Amino acid sequence: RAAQFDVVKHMRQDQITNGMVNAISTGNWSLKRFKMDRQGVTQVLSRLS
Amino acid sequence: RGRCPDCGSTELVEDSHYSQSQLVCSDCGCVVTEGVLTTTFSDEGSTGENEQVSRSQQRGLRRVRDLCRVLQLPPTFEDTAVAYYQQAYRHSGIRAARLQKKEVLVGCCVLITCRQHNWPLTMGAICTLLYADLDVFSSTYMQIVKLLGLDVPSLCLAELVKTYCSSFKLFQASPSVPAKYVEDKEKMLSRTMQLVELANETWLVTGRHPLPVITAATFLAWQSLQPADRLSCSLARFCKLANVDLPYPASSRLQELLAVLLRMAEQLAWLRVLRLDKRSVVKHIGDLLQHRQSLVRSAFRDGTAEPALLLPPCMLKSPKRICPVPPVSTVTGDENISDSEIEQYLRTPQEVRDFQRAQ
Amino acid sequence: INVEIKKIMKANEKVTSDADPMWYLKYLNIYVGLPDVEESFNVTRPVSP
Amino acid sequence: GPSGIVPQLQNIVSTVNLGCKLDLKTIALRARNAEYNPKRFAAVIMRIREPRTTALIFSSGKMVCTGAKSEEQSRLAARKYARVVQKLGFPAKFLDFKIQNMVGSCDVKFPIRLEGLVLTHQQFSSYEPELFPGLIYRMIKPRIVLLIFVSGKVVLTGAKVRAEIYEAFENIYPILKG
Ligand SMILES: [Zn+2]
Repeated sequence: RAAQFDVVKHMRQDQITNGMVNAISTGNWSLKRFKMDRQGVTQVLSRLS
Repeated sequence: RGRCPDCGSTELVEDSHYSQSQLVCSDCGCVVTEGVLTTTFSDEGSTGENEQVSRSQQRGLRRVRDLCRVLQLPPTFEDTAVAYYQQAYRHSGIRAARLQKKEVLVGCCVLITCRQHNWPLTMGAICTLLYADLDVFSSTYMQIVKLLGLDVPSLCLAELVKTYCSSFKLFQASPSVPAKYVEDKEKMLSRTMQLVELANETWLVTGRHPLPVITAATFLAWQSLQPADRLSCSLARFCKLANVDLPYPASSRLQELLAVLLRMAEQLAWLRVLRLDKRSVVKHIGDLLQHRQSLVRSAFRDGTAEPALLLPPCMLKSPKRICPVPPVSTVTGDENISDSEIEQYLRTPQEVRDFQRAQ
Repeated sequence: INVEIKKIMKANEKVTSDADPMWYLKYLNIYVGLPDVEESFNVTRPVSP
Repeated sequence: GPSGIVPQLQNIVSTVNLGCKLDLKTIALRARNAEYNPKRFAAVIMRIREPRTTALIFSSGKMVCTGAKSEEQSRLAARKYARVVQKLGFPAKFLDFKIQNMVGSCDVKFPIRLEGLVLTHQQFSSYEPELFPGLIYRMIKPRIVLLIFVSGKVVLTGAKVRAEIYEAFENIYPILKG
């Protein structure tokens, strides 16, 4: 553009929330920077007693 | 099958005693005497067919998605607005229009979408982002709506106040707003609702921008909840503490409502005895609002089923004369024209040369 | 939430332009507030777990 | 019948062809009552004081006249413009005059709440006070657009003939009477 862009037109918020909630709900991650993709990390809390 | 063993069954429905699948039929209270075993799926592990789309068109789609994610609102708004964008991107003029019109388009689509789900929003919030201008996007909006002929609700008066009033910083203490400025949201919002209900029926809102009305109502409601600490404030002096900007027409609405309440007050002796005015009436509205409907029907001159006029302000000024019958007429435009009038509209050669010298 | 995140933010605190030198964006602090529920009117309130 | 009032006429628009090609620069130079911008536009603009109107004359011989209160007033103004062009030396002639547009207005002497109109005539009604205070009504018979105000005042546009304006008025009367 002939005039400067303002960051507010592009700075969004949902990515962090999506990553966090999916990561915790599914219980499997992809730490591809650290080359770990562990799974089975989280389990439902039992309530039999 | 179809039939029962012989006779007139043709329908099929399922029933089964125990973990089975048998085809109920209904000429005999039967199962078509046949049944068949349902076949099903699972224990392993909405279309594709995605068009590659024009490059600029998908650029537009990317802008669409990035926009409404500002509102961090349900993705369904995203998806339906995108569907509307595809519906719109089917016309030559839309394709040939300059990209600024497309940018304002990606906002008007979200506007209509939010209106369908009556999600509160206002033009300014959207247009602060798109580098938009009132003429540009308003004309584009009219064009799109009248092109597609889509129905869409209007901005409900009470719809916007809920989110607007919650945006104030009056509900907790701060150095800008000490306790004498702090106030409870419930009381003021109830007062503002009781004020806007007065606004429309008094014709105040029709044809006007509403947000000035809301601003004046909120300012006066906040004042009158603790006027002794608040009658010293002012519109701007207020709005700056909560980081709010105010309309210039807010003063116009304030004058209108002050006149309305001074008209209201004279109907009750135990309010008339105080000889109320602009300075004092603000602290008395808490008493007036308890008898509002009684004040109205003692105050309006229009006592017909369908002392002061309960008519919109645009006529409260009174016509200079009340629209006598217009002079519908015709003329004999076939007459000969006077050449003198025609020649007077011509420059002399002297004037022609003067024009040449000046030019 | 109290300390570690503060260090993570500190470890990466500025982003700079591709052009227009000295054009950069800077974080100075990070906050988490306290739990609340979003509403369809761009409004919120606290809610018990 | 209506409530004792029939719409006034606000403006008139008409077209005539002078029948010959014109040098707009010559017309601009010699016409006291004309204005032209040869570097920007292909027609000259002229004015006359009675009938108080203006004419837009194109180099290709087409013309658009505006400002009259009636079809005959517009026709008289067009004839006066044709005479103006004639005395400028061109072989201008008065052919194929056609009235193209007509505007009118009226008042009903009682206020109208536009919200009911928009909520009951959505398919014809537009009401965006944040954009323009008045309500717009797209009438289909005759091909007329009515602009409505809370004051009870109404404006009408799009008519080729006066009968269209008055038919639109008498068609909208029973609706706004509700
Ligand atoms: Zn049978």
